[PDB]
Amino acid sequence: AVVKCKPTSPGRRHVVKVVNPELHKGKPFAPLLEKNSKSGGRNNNGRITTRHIGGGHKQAYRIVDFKRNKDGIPAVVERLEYDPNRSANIALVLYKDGERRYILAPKGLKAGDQIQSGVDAAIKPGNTLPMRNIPVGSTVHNVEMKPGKGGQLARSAGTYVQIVARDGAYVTLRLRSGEMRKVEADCRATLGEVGNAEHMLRVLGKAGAARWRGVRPTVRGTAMNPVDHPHGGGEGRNFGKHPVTPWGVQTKGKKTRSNKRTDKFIVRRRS
Amino acid sequence: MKRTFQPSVLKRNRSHGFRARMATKNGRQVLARRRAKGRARLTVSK
RNA sequence: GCUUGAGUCUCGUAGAGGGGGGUAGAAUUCCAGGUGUAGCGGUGAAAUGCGUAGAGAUCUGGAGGAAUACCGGUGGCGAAGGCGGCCCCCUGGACGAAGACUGACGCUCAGGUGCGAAAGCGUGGGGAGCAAACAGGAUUAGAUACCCUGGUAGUCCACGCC
RNA sequence: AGGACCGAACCGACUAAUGUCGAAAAAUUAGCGGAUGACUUGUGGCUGGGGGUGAAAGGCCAAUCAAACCGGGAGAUAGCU
RNA sequence: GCUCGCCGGAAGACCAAGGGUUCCUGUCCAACGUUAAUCGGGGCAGGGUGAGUCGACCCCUAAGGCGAGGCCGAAAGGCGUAGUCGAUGGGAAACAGGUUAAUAUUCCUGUACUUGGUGUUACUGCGAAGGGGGGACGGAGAAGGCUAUGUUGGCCGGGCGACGGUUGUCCCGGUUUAAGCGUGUAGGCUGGUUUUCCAGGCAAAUCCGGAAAAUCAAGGCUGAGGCGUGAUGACGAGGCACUACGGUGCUGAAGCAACAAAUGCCCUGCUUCCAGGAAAAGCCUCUAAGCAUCAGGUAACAUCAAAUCGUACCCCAAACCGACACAGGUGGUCAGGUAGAGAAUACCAAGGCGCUUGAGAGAACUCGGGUGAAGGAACUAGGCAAAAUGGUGCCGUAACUUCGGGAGAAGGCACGCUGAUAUGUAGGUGAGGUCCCUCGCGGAUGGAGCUGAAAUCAGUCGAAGAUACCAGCUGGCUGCAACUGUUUAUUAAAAACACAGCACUGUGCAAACACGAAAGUGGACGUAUACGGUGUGACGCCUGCCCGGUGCCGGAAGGUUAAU
RNA sequence: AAUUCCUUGUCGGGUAAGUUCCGACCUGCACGAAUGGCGUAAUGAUGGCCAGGCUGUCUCCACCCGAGACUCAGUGAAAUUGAACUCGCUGUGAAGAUGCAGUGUACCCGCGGCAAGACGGAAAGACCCCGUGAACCUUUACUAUAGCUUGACACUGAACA
RNA sequence: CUUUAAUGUUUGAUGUUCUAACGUUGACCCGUAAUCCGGGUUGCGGACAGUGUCUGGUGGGUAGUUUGACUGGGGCGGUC
RNA sequence: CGCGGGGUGGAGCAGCCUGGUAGCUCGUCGGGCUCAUAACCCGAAGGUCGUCGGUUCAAAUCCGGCCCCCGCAACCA
Ligand SMILES: *C(=O)[C@H](CCSC)NC=O
Repeated sequence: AVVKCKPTSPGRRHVVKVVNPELHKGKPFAPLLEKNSKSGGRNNNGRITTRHIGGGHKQAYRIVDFKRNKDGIPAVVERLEYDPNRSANIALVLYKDGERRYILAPKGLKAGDQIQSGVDAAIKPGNTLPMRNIPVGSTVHNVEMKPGKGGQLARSAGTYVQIVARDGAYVTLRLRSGEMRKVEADCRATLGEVGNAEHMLRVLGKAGAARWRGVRPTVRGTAMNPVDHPHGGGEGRNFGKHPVTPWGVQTKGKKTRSNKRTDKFIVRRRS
Repeated sequence: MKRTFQPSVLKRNRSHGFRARMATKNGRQVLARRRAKGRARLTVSK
């Protein structure tokens, strides 16, 4: 729900808090958590590898299973859960044999819904199946690349992968970014489309918002002096060079698609 | 303002310690030199 | 009080009436491959453009978005605007039949409310074709027009405004 | 609810005066700005010299910075004083 | 020693940190103190720091460090697993009184508590680097109930008072009490219990988790404070007694009620909100490899141990940092009375100081301020400096607008004191009595006492009643920037930067990018509604034309074209 | 106009008086549509102009209360300084003279003051130039190089179309 | 000599398949309670990718330096 | 103070670069189609190639003086 807060104070006049009334009003399943100390974007050497990362609220990591390695065992989604890590609010699911777990939540999935992980399961939003027995032309998510890696694609809110066709042994997929790639039929695709689609409607209104999430401010290149950035200097922002990354590499039109060990996979590159 | 030598014996001994110098490569040669000059107080402590 | 006003119930009839969810075929375009080759396309004429890096044409497969040939009718429904491939679900109004029932419960209505083609506007997707603005080539005394070749918004979808 | 207002502790440092061999190698005095926040702060760690860090001034890196300090090249070189 | 004055959210009292005997006592005056000095943080000499309960060491971890093998690297060496270190974190247990020149939650007296060892008796199955619960947690906000604590009164003790009144509704001092134990309330949380079964928790399982049955409606967990005990005890004003005239011995009344009230406690609560808020061990408990005449565990009891280091003093400063006995800086805790909303401020209490050069003079001038005739920005680069407004309730308030605001817009009225309404109201709190009872810290009822706004009316004092400290100058046109914010510490605080939003582009995960000779990491245990780069900078209306040049991307037939 | 050189452009408003300011006219030396254009309530220790209020800022200051300054006693620096019996003036002069010439004036020596000179003291001028000096920074300055990227040889083989 | 044609033969460029090199930040097991690592089964790619050497291009991201003189001051202009 | 390019019918440009041949649109004269102009269709005339000298078979061309024009100069403490 695009719930806009009224314009009381400046900064508050452009806030869109897409809140949710279906999550559990309380602290989550304690056994399925583990600490998560952000390193602020620094490697072992200690030098800032990635810029704009520092500060932010402390978070606790909920170990979410993507593999779904339990065939023929019924499960029930007891309650939804807000996640500090993903954009996809995970759902606390209880397997009917006495073991609770966390998994991404599909579209119209509500509390108390029944699912099952395996080849035996029929078609219903949230069911996971080894891609072969899935209606060729459906919509899935959390597809594994390596059959056993766990889960690799479309894991964020509102995303979905369309299965084109199963020719031979490789499944032709279609990502949201239009890059159709061939992956073997041995993987596991969870049917449906990732829930909480109104995530991309959420604006943060204030500057302090992006900061308590964890993102440090970005210092533009036309402001930095020539000694610290390729662009820079000049009396009145005398810009006039070619836009590059702060390390010389040209941006705004430069294919760094340098893989070659996976071009056999990619069929149709970004349209 | 705030003068620049805050007294903290821990940090005085963490990165200036006998066990701190004698640990790494460079540190030992340093301790070699202070002995080499014949200085009494190698790296000040208690 | 009554009944020739109005309204209602029982059984049936026709229908592009509206909304929501799927599905179907041809055609256009595009991607890839096989065959094959100097023109294709366009116009009153011509040129831009496309083409020997091998198009168009042709065969096969695949991915698409939009609108539904014939049925189609000064034919139908609705308050008007407007709405047509088929199927499912929810659902509205009109009409007929033989009776019963309440018994003037009505007509219109400033203010007020709602609906309301297209175009346009906001958020987020979709994007085949078509196509303002725009560009090039022509016409022209000049052509920011009529023509043609390309082509963005938009056109389509869900929620709102006008 | 609030990067909300007034305003102390707290922190910062816009104006004027005094000071400039000062009380102080940038402070005090009388007023200011913020003060539930992008807040401040104690204890303790990590990133180091052609490198660190930077809400980006070529500022900051032990009163020292368009390339720190210390030792070694080195009694460097000077058509100069 | 007697007066005066200063701070009193400190210039007071205690700790961490860090200094290292600066603490106390006796003695000395050259050198140190910006003056003298029989004085002292100076010199010489002697003494002092007492712990099972405080901190630390110790058990256990976080950021992160080291790190046998390992991957890798000219060498040095780098990263990293098992492990092992590392608090500002979590984990067992004590308070009051008295004493010393200097120390005491440590000494002494009194009253209590905790973890382990061996042994005794009676029962019972116990047992891991393994599993589970707990530990274990965010921000803000409102509310109920109490305490620390204050005040009045009562009572006890003393006085009735050097200038007028003062045996009375007068005045002064005191009215203090913990840890532990028992009870276990206000309040909050949660449905207990019994039976059976199970692809679950790397295995096991009675522990947890799950699904069906069953009986009944509570049981249990947790919990400040009060009340009793602690305590016919300690302490206690004032007397009683000797002076080395510094102080010591002895004795000892009252010791309660009531109201008000914390940021402290219940609360490591409750409601709500979203940015979604450690880990491990101690503890309780189940079993594995197994061991059962055993070994161990549970309960009661006796006895023993609880080591080592620090403990002095300074601790918002003459003892730390600043070369100084320096108008600077330094984290945390306790923090009274009146006025006041208040931790502001002003005056005081406890307590501590008068800043380690003074005595005269009152000249110019400088500096910090007080006041002013008439005028009131004519000053000047410019209203800079000063001056003025300044509080509470209420009335009223425009252009504009994103419909939040603008706004405390501007501009105004009433404010002291006394009495009355009413021997101090509304409100708040609330004993005794009475009744009931699933009998306790109970529920209604009842109203003494106590505390105490404000409104109205009348009268009166002064020039003035937010009389002081404290405490906005207001409005109009307009550029720039959106705004809060950040910045050249030590000459520039803005129009510069950041900024939410927007746009392009790169990226299919061993992702691009980045640090790194490599390994390994960050990106992210994220994955196209995601991450990285660049550019502009909210919102609203828009964002035109040029692909010649440069760069980038696509297409590559052909020409040129290195090594081989 | 944070942009307009010429320039105090032109007309009007405010003031007795307006090189600033406000609103427009376009002749834009040399605005311009994300190195964004035009408006913008709210906000602002921001830049500029105007009115009121209030005042010593000013016409023109005056008095007063303190801390220094002054004296006395104790303690006791500092930058600077070749040597000094250390006057003005006219002229000359390495070109503005305390020091030379001419000339007038002037008892020797303190203190309280005030700042015209000693081209006063403090900074081996930071301004300009020179030095076949240095250092960072830019690029279609010269030459290399990390990285990225092309291909060949090697680790690297065997079949058929 | 040219145009062509069957074959023997000598090398090369493509297309596809295969498995042993190799990769494997796929699953699992053991060392071992150990997300490092090694090896073993199996799966997925595949003589690619990656790395060494030679070499062409790009290349201020980085580094070493040059960047004339006279000049009625420098600079602009001019000249040598 | 200099460098670069140019000067071609009435307007303006081709040709120059790399030596033997001077073109196009409008305009001028005029006719035609129209009741009239414009427009249009069509034909012809119109060029000492700024000027002089040199050179070779031939100078618009290759070269050297003079004159005219555009951009930059008209400085900084
Ligand atoms: C010119 O007068 C010159 C300008 C100096 S700017 C640092 N001033 C003094 O030399």
